[PDB]
Amino acid sequence: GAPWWKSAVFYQVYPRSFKDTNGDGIGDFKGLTEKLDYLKGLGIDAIWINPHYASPNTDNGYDISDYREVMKEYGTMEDFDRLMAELKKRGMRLMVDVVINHSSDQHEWFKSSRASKDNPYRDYYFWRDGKDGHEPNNYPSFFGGSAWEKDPVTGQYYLHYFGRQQPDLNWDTPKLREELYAMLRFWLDKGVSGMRFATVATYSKTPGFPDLTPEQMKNFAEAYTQGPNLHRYLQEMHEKVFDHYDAVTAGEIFGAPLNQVPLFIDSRRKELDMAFTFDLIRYDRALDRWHTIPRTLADFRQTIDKVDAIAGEYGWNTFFLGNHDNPRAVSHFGDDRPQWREASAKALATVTLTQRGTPFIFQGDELGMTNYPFKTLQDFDDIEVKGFFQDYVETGKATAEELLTNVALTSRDNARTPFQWDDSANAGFTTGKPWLKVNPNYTEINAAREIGDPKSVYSFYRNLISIRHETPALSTGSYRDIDPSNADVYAYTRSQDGETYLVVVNFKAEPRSFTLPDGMHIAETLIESSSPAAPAAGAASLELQPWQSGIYKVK
Ligand SMILES: OC[C@H]1O[C@@H](O)[C@H](O)[C@@H](O)[C@@H]1O
Ligand SMILES: [Ca+2]
Repeated sequence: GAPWWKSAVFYQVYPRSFKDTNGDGIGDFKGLTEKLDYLKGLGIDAIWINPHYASPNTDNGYDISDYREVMKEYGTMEDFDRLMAELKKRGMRLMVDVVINHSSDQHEWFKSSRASKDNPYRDYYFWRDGKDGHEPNNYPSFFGGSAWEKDPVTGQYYLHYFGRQQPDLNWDTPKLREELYAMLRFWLDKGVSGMRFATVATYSKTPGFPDLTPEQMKNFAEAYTQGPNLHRYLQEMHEKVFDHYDAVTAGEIFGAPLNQVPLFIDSRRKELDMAFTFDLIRYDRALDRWHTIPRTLADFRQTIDKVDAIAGEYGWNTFFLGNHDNPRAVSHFGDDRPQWREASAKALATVTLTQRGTPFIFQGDELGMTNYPFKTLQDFDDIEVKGFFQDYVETGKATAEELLTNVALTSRDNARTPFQWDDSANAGFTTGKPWLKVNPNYTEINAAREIGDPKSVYSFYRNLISIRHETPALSTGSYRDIDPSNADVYAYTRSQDGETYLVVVNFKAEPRSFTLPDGMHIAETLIESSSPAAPAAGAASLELQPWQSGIYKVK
């Protein structure tokens, strides 16, 4: 048999932007709880929530100052326990975000660590003498400037791959790893069903902190995933924690070459259960992470093909076209112009729900939400954009307008604008002023408008989730790309126990044709989007409308 997580459909909730119930403009636990009937109705089996722990929010939850307290903004431990209970009444499961590559610089461990070199917490972090009058080495940070920050209290620099207020935790220190395992046990003892591990591939650092080479410097994210003790630490965490619970684990494998992914997910290695990879979501992103390189569907499917292959026989992949760190799915992979937004959003839904692996739908994508129309750099909240400003504008490599032009298409903030519930003030997200502006298209794009409409993007996701739930080959069946070279129509099969399904999606806003492979004919049409008529039983070919998608049982 296959674990519940292999045939589950997950929904990712970014609490901060899902539903606010007290008018401070920030979503909270009570709002999410209020909306569980909505997600149950869509057909969601489990929810992954972004960090919900006490945090100064320099990186919206990913800078944790106390791993055993809930974030003040989201509510209390009681609201969290109530979220858990309400999910359970509905047979739903909760996956929480685990951030243990680093903590906030307000965590008590860090306040202690920085006091002196002999403090019992000194080695919970990485402290090192500067070199040749400057930092310990040339490591850059993802959020700007050096990954090393000098602390006058002792004269040494501490390590921070991410923000200056997100010091990296030292996994080479046994006592620190034991503190981390105990923390995990605290949440797992509360009944949590899954854990998503933030930047799980950077836990291990390189002994000696040598300078990155010129080449390594072009893609430093990759070098940070090459620590020598990485799998040893993940195997220990598994042996000491996960082997005693029934929780599914999912690693955010940020920066690692795809060839290394199996080391994290091969069930026999006893590390993680499934992977979140970045090969597809960043397939058209330049190395500097704020420019886009044009790509075709051929690149899209070939990437998916390579990723599916890495899961081999004992690994498992998650599948997603969107999350809180990337531009909106329909805007990024589809066509968000008014005339094609709904049609392309439905096509992308068909792709997402028929991929081999566990699908994660990001809040709002089921409604066809789009990127946001940023007008000035001041319209972004993201610390990452401030880091691009520091690294490229202040340095004269680019102008503020160039940064604006490009980052509008790639910013994480595109996925963080308030969820569009209805067409009331601020789309019903809040009675106050939203922490991030609501997209003006909320008047045409909102859940209340779509839930009662048989033809809406929402209803289409809902029917796809039902179809996937009733069709085993669609979750655990094999996957085969029919033609990796085709840049027009994405076609593939899913098979299991003699049943084979065909998925065909036109990625062009023009009619196209698709001829089934020799000896294959349509048997039944499960569903189609943007189609005036289902093909006839026995069809050897398909005529497709712009952005048409469909799932068919073949014979
Ligand atoms: O904490 C650093 C980063 O970790 C990633 O796992 C999260 O998805 C990002 O949102 C965050 O900025
Ligand atoms: Ca609130």
